[PDB]
Amino acid sequence: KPAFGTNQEDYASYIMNGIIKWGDPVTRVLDDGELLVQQTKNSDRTPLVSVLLEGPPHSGKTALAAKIAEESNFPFIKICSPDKMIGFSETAKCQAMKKIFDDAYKSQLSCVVVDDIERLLDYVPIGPRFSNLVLQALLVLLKKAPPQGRKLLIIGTTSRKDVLQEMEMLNAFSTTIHVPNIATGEQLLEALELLGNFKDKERTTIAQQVKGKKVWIGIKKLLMLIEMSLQMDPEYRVRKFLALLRE
Amino acid sequence: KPAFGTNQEDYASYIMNGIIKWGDPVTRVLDDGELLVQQTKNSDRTPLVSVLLEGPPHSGKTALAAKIAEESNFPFIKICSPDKMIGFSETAKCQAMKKIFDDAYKSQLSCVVVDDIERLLDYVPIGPRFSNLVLQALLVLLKKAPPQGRKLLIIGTTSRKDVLQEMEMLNAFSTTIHVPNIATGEQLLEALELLGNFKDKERTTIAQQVKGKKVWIGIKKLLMLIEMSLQMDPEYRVRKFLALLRE
Amino acid sequence: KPAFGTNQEDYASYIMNGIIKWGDPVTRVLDDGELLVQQTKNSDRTPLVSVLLEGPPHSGKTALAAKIAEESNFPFIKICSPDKMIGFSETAKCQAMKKIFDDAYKSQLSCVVVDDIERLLDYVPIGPRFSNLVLQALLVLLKKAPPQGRKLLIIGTTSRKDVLQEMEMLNAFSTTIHVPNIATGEQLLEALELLGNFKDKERTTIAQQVKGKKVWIGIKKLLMLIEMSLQMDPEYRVRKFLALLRE
Amino acid sequence: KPAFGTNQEDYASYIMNGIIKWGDPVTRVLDDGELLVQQTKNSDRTPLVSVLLEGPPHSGKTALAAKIAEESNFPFIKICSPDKMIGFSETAKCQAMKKIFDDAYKSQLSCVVVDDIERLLDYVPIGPRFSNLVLQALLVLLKKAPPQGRKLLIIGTTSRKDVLQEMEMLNAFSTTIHVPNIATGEQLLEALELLGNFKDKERTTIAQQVKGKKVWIGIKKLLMLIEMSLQMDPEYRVRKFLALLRE
Amino acid sequence: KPAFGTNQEDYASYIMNGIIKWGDPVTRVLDDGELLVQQTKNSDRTPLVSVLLEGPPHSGKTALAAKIAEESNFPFIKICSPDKMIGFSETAKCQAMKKIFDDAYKSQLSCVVVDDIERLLDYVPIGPRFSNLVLQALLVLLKKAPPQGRKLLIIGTTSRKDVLQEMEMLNAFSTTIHVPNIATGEQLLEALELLGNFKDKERTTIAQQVKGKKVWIGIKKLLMLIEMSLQMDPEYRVRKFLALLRE
Amino acid sequence: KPAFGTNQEDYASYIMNGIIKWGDPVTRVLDDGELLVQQTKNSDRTPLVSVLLEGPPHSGKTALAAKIAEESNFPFIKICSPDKMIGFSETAKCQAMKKIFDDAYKSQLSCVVVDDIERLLDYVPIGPRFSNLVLQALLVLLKKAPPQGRKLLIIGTTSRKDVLQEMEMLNAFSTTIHVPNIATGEQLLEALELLGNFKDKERTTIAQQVKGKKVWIGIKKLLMLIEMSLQMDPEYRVRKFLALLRE
Ligand SMILES: Nc1ncnc2c1ncn2[C@@H]1O[C@H](COP(=O)(O)OP(=O)(O)OP(=O)(O)O)[C@@H](O)[C@H]1O
Ligand SMILES: Nc1ncnc2c1ncn2[C@@H]1O[C@H](COP(=O)(O)OP(=O)(O)OP(=O)(O)O)[C@@H](O)[C@H]1O
Ligand SMILES: Nc1ncnc2c1ncn2[C@@H]1O[C@H](COP(=O)(O)OP(=O)(O)OP(=O)(O)O)[C@@H](O)[C@H]1O
Ligand SMILES: Nc1ncnc2c1ncn2[C@@H]1O[C@H](COP(=O)(O)OP(=O)(O)OP(=O)(O)O)[C@@H](O)[C@H]1O
Ligand SMILES: Nc1ncnc2c1ncn2[C@@H]1O[C@H](COP(=O)(O)OP(=O)(O)OP(=O)(O)O)[C@@H](O)[C@H]1O
Ligand SMILES: Nc1ncnc2c1ncn2[C@@H]1O[C@H](COP(=O)(O)OP(=O)(O)OP(=O)(O)O)[C@@H](O)[C@H]1O
Ligand SMILES: [Mg+2]
Ligand SMILES: [Mg+2]
Ligand SMILES: [Mg+2]
Ligand SMILES: [Mg+2]
Ligand SMILES: [Mg+2]
Ligand SMILES: [Mg+2]
Repeated sequence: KPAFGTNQEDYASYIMNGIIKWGDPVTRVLDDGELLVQQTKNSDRTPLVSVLLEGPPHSGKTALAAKIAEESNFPFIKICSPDKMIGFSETAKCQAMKKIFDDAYKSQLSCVVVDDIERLLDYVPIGPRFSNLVLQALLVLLKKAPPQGRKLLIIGTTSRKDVLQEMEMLNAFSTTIHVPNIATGEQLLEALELLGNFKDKERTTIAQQVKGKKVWIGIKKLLMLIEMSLQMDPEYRVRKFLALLRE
Repeated sequence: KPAFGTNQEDYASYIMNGIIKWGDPVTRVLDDGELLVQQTKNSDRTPLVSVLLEGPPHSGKTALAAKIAEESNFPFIKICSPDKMIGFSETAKCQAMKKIFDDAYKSQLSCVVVDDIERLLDYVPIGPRFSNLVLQALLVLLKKAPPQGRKLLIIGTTSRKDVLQEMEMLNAFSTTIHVPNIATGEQLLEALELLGNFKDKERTTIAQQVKGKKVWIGIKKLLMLIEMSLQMDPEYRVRKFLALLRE
Repeated sequence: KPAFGTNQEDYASYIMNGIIKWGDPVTRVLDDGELLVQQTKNSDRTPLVSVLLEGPPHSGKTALAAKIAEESNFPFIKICSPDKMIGFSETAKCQAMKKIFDDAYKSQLSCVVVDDIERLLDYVPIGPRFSNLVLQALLVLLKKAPPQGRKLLIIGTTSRKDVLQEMEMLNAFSTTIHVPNIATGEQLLEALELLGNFKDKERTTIAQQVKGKKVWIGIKKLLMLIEMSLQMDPEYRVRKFLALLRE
Repeated sequence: KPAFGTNQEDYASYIMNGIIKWGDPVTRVLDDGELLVQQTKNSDRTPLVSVLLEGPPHSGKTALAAKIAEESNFPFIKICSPDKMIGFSETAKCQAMKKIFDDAYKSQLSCVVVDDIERLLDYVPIGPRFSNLVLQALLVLLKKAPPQGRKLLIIGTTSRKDVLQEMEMLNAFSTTIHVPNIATGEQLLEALELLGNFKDKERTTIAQQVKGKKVWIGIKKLLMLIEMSLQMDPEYRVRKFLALLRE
Repeated sequence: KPAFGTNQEDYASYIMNGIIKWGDPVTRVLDDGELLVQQTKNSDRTPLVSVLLEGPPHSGKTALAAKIAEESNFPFIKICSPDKMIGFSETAKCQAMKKIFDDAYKSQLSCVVVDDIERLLDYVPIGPRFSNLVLQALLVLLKKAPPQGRKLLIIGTTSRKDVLQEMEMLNAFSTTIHVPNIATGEQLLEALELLGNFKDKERTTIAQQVKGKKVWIGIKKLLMLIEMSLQMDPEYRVRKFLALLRE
Repeated sequence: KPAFGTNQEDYASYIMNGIIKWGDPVTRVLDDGELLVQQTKNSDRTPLVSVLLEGPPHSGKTALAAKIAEESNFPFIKICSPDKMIGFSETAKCQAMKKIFDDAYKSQLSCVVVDDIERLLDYVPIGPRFSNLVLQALLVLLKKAPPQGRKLLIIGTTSRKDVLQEMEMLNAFSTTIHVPNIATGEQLLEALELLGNFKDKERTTIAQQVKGKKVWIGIKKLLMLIEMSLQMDPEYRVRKFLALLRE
């Protein structure tokens, strides 16, 4: 248990492979986040600010949300994660979630990350089915101002903005930030360079196949394809990589 | 615990940014509310009066309901809010809600605000799903006259009048008051002036873009767009504001 | 707790604004009710008699049912009302309802009013949803003869005859009595006169606008429109009344 | 608690207005019932026999089932009625129902009446909804032979043969007996005569209006219409009767 | 409680009217069953063998399954029947069912009959509705090999092969055996002869009406029609029989 | 209970009839599995690797998953199987499943097999119905990295890749490996040879009927058809085999 009104998060587990600048959108996400941190800390009109980072799966939403939170330097920073509520009933999740906000309210400046909203709400498109009790708790928490004078920045992440819109959750968030997949051959080459896994000859081959072209892959997904490619004999790593990227 | 048959609400949390007269509808809402307060206090025929303030999200329904209640000067004034029932089961909400009315009945003149009906009922359009037990309790409470001779003004708020109509709740309310978003450039300029955030040169620029035109934004939403605009460098505040207002 | 096999109801709360003879249907309802009371008390063939008073909302069903019951002069008269089962689970309602009939069976002559069937059954058209356990208990209670020799008149009220028909409840009731809204300008003028709220000049103005015409408003609703009209300056009371009546 | 393996039912409550021979179908129902009683008592091949008496509501199903049971003269005769399970959960009903059969199995010759199957199963056409646990218990009980050598006649009644067919319950019953409403003016006149409520002049008038014609009314329903007619002044009893019969 | 790893079933209750050879399919069912018993006892590759006996209702599935089991002469033979789980919750059924298999696993050679799968699963076509917990337990039990070296023959019965297929249960059974209704006049005459209920003159009459023709009736159903026919006066037994067989 | 951070599985029960090389796909499955084991043990970027083995029912998914796990030689190897959760409620399954991963996290190198996902999730296509609580727990567990520095290979198996895709589970798995049924006469002949059940003359006959042709049968299913064929008289084994294979 941390000091009263404080909390230091373990960003290592949420950003295990860093934050590489593979393209302009990465900088845009971080800059927009810092502006929201600025607004939260300095505003009396809007002491409660919430933002939803959303994009396709594996695009890097969680790590970016954790980075924005980390850069806020707020006394209280906590990440509400589903991997800490495995098997939890609706009530159990609401109590756990409510506890986090209760502790946040004790700090003058706090930031709470509500990560992977779809999992927190136990959503599944078949039906669909989901925990309405948890959804309702979240809709209220997103609009509950901390006690007078104290500020709170809520950062949510999701790969299903569409579902959250149907649930009326978008009306609860102050704004949203799109977290895109790598979309161009250039951005893809930049990522590979910053990650440094292939030799120039290999990157050249890849480049010939992707430069000036369009791709669609999340940074987290790219990490896996690379690692799978590296298990091949040196002479087949590139072939494997392009094949995986292809299908 | 307050004195028997009494209760003083903390209006500061429900009206954190005041009540500015950005347009005629604001005065209309307050005046209609005072007439209902008058009817409640003076009538023997209709000792129970209920009104639903409804309009688009962020239009200022809660603050206006809290203001009408505050201006009643009734001995007992209580706001039934969902942010005090987070994670609550249907039964728990009904008991909490029933307690409030029970205490209200102890006063000769009382006013109860049932705020954000959609959240109180755990409503979600997917399904849809909602707490019928809570809906039923509310339908009965809306028609239950306080013990003989005592008066009660019930003020509800909602951003989903359509849903409440389907639930037959409109037949329970005595009347309804529409709470509109700011709808004209003039009303928008008036709001900015009363809030005093931009310089004349800036308001002039904005005016050139909105005067004699139509807009659609809730006062609560406007506060957020302004505050977000203020984080920009002086030379780009207006550009940001119009862009946000645009999309 | 009342004397064994007895119960005196508090008709004041169910008939707070009397029973005015605004039109022939009021007399028809009371007369049909007295005939059913007569049949119940005098018949050996049909010792159990049930009747459903139904009509549009606010038409005066409850007060009329309470009046019919009151005029029976039976030793045991009890009104089963939803405002005494707020927040109740299905089981809780069935037990409460079953208790009332159990006590009624102890009297030689009893009358039980099952008021606002839709609320007792927790009905909502979305779904729809309702308490089947309560519906089933009611279907059985409506056909359960008191112990040999004893009589029971069951009077139900509802604003949703259509729903009850779908639920097969109409096959349970012995007969039904329609409780209509005020339907003609004449009946409307008669009501205003018997209630005595407007001056002759005013009633004359209203008459010019409604006499020889058709209207559709429940007596309970009319009381509210009048009371709202009375909050206006003398010179605008009539204008307000007709406007409210209009929309 | 009755003697081991025995049970005497109170037929008075299930046949409060006797069994009048208003038409051939009444005799047909009783005769078919006695044949099934005969088969049950004398057969080694089919020691378990079940029959469903079904027809429109109010046609006299329960009283006829109770009469067939009474005429069996079996040591154990028990009527499983829903008015003894008001408010019961599915489990509670199954236990109560299972208890009855358990006691029946203790007798060499037993007869169990499962009355008003729709109510026992908590059926409602909206949905529809019903207690599947109770349905399943009944489907199994209908096919469970008493312990070797002992006989059991199960008599069910229902006004919804169609619903029971959908539930596959008809495959469980050995056979079914139709219990029709009074269908001809002759049968109607015979009923009135056997009940002796109108004077010859009156029956003559009625006859002129119904003889050689077709009608459709259950004996239980007829009893109520007559009794309602008898509340009128002598000169209007017939008019009332035909009017009620008409609509 | 029987000896460890053993269990002797009471086949009398499951085969109360024997196993008559009314036609070739009866022999086919028994022969196929003995081959499966042979495979189970002798195979190391498939120590777990399951078979579903299925056909129309009343065709004799249970008695035939009980006969196949009886003829296996296995040390452990147990019939899992729904008439021993009346009113049972899903969990209760799974525990009871799991207990049986647990005991079977203790024997070197065991046979478990899972009778009337539709009832075990609380199936009803309206909805439909059924116990998924029980279905899941059965799907797993059908594929769980007894502890190494021990054998188990599972025999299921059902009148709804179609439903079980939709539930994916057919992929769980090793094979299926069809249990048909009596289908020809010849088979029908053979049954009557083996049961010996009618006189030659009578069988001759029946023969004239059914020989060289097609019929469709389950042996269990035939037993009931015969027994019902025998309640008639000698001169009308045949007439009754053909009438019943007709409709 | 095994040593801290360790666990040795009993592969005998999951691979009771070995792993025969009936065709190239068998080698492909094992080779792809070893590459994933290699990646898991050697990578710092992707310390958590998950793979779904999927294909038609009876194709050999479980045994192959168990073989891949066995060949990893990891200190901790555990198979999460539904036959150890029979009758389990959603919560019970989640706790049991969560326990396994918790123990796995204690090892530097672990492999967890989540076998037969459809059964673990209590899936049934009618509805459909399934345990969402279990699905949600699995979606989170599939993405939860073991504590820093430790590796985990998760291997799932399913016969319903389509259902898992709808449930969004495919986005959770790192990759998938298809486990096909035997598809050619050649592969079928190879299987029979490796299993050694028929004589050359017999295999020759079969070959004449299947060589250069296409078939579709899972290895587990083939084992059963063979064993059933072996119960026939020597002269009819082949006839039986082809007949079974045919339909
Ligand atoms: N610019 C970047 N933005 C985000 N993540 C990055 C970046 N550069 C490297 N990474 C690494 O990529 C991974 C991103 O995975 P993360 O779990 O954040 O994705 P996600 O979109 O939240 O996934 P999911 O859709 O599964 O929720 C982390 O290992 C992170 O350190
Ligand atoms: N004229 C006004 N009417 C209402 N609110 C006003 C007005 N002028 C300023 N405000 C401020 O705007 C905010 C209105 O937000 P409020 O929560 O009342 O809106 P709402 O419509 O109830 O929101 P929601 O749709 O989220 O329920 C408060 O901060 C309030 O003080
Ligand atoms: N003739 C009348 N019949 C009925 N009520 C009357 C009559 N004259 C005056 N009233 C008054 O009108 C009101 C009728 O309201 P009541 O609650 O009975 O209506 P309702 O139709 O039962 O309402 P709801 O639809 O809300 O259930 C009572 O205050 C009653 O005293
Ligand atoms: N021939 C008859 N058959 C049946 N009931 C008769 C007959 N003659 C008179 N009665 C009387 O009519 C009434 C029949 O009502 P009963 O409750 O048996 O009908 P039901 O069809 O079971 O009703 P429900 O549809 O409500 O279940 C009883 O009072 C019974 O004594
Ligand atoms: N050849 C036969 N096969 C099966 N049952 C026979 C045969 N000959 C006589 N019988 C008798 O017929 C009856 C068959 O009924 P059983 O309960 O087995 O049928 P079922 O198809 O299982 O019924 P249900 O569809 O109700 O489950 C038993 O009394 C049995 O002894
Ligand atoms: N090459 C092989 N691959 C897989 N199983 C094999 C192979 N050769 C022989 N077998 C044997 O075939 C059986 C395969 O059955 P298994 O339970 O693994 O199949 P499955 O596809 O998982 O079944 P289900 O669809 O029922 O889940 C085992 O007995 C296994 O030892
Ligand atoms: Mg994420
Ligand atoms: Mg509000
Ligand atoms: Mg009423
Ligand atoms: Mg009946
Ligand atoms: Mg059977
Ligand atoms: Mg498997």
